[PDB]
Amino acid sequence: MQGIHFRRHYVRHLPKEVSQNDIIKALASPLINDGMVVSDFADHVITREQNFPTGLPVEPVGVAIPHTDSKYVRQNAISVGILAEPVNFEDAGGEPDPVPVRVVFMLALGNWFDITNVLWWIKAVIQDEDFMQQLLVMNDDEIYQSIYTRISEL
Amino acid sequence: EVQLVESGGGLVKPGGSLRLSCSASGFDFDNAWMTWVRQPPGKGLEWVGRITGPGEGWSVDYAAPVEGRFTISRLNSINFLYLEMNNLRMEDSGLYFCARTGKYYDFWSGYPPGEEYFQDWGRGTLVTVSSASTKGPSVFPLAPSSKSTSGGTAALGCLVKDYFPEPVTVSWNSGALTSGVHTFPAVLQSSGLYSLSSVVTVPSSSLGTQTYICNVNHKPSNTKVDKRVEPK
Amino acid sequence: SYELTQETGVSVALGRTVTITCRGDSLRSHYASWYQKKPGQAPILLFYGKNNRPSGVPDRFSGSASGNRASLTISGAQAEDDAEYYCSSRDKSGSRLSVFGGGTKLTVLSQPKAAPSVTLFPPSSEELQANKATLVCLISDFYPGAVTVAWKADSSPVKAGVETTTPSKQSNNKYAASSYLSLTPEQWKSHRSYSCQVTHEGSTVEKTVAPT
Repeated sequence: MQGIHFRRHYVRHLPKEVSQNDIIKALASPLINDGMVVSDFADHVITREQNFPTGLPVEPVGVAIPHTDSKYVRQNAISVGILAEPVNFEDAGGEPDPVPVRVVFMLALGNWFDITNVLWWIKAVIQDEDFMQQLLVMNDDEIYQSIYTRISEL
Repeated sequence: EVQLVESGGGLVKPGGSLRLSCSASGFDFDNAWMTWVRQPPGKGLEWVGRITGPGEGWSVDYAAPVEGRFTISRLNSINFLYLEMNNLRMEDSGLYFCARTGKYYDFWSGYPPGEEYFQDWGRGTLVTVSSASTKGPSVFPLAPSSKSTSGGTAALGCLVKDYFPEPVTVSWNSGALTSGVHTFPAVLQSSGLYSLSSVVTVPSSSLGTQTYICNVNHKPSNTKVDKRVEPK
Repeated sequence: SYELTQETGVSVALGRTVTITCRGDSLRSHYASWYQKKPGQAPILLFYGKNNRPSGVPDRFSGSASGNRASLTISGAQAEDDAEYYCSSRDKSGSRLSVFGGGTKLTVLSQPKAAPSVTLFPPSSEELQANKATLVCLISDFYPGAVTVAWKADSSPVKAGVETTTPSKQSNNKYAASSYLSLTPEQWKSHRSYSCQVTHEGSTVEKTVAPT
């Protein structure tokens, strides 16, 4: 319905010894609580990540954008994780080397026009090296405010 | 085997309205984006408009010359797509296609909102917007000749003279005779009327026993003709 | 070819390779998709995006893209590739609307010459009884698809009354056409003969009918 819901509790720092699935369940958790996705959303993102990985080997901060099928989404939402230390995602391009991910953009979008808008915003944002480093030092409020400003465009 | 079947096309006066239908089977219609496309007579494909899916609240977009006048809707419970056309113009005339529509966006190189492509298509339904009144054909027998055919065979046929608008369909012996028949594309005469011919090649030995009848249907004038063709 | 411009027409010898192009400012931001179409038949999605080919599409079809140009290369053109080809994309960078190119007619110079069959029918008795009269000349199975049709009243040429279709492709990739000469019953009964004269590649067949 064109809007993207992004709330202050959709931004979190994660503990160190978290696996890939741990991350995915933790980022999907506030989306589930808010009723923005089906209740077993994490399972679908996990299963999708295994066959179609979402790691982007960009420098200096590795990124992933895990997601699943739009038919599991109820309202557009985005969920953001900051990793204490890298966790490998497989490379979205089919390179053998894993991606040491520090920043995770979980996407729960059901509108095609919002999907493409967000993907394009992410490609731009991850090439802003100052901004990507900032994400590793800012707290949750500064991350939310920072992303909110840049996303609000549409 | 995806199936798309358009219907509703016909003769309309300029200023008039018309409602097209698109029957759809063989895929997930309820989630499919659906596009209407048209081909004016002798020209190319022209994008008319497109309706999205549930994730997009079923939004619709229209080609510039068509906005306000045309309406694209759908009833998912019966897998039907519709196109409502009002205040029709000459240049709205054409073959109207419906098409299951896919969406593409390449992450590294793409630009919002990506691109839409058309993976499945129906056969179309013909719209004629015009001042002229419908006219039914006159059907004439083309008597059997062996002059241009091979040995023990003859050609005979039907002349479907002066009808408007297209289309006409011709069968033979109510569909029982299908091999050897060639129905030629209509000519558009300097009168605005069409004429086509249909011929079948048959064994010369059968001419005295086997009766031959062409079945001409001109739906726009609600005219059906069964014409006996006999030896001369 | 408004926002997206295609070559009007291109030809290619059977077996050889041809690239057709699609040009417009929106292609600087958007990929194009490609469609084949023949008269009387539904279009067919050949290619789309960066490098996607639907299954069932022969691998001799390949798209690419550069600057404001999208292109479809056909590597080793077959006879059945003789058709119209259409490109499609956004009408504008960032637009939710879509648009087609004006289309390219691709002629495949295929098989050698094939001479036309010419069948000429006289006015039926029924048509004369309705005070009209129509001679019907049917032409088929010729190649290439160009032909000249003249009509004669006796040995004199006939200008008016004549309507002739543009040639159309059969299911066997040869062509068909038809020509009608419309006249009054008086004109039909007035002359000794009428002839339909068909010329194809410097060769002529003439068929004559007479009142009898």
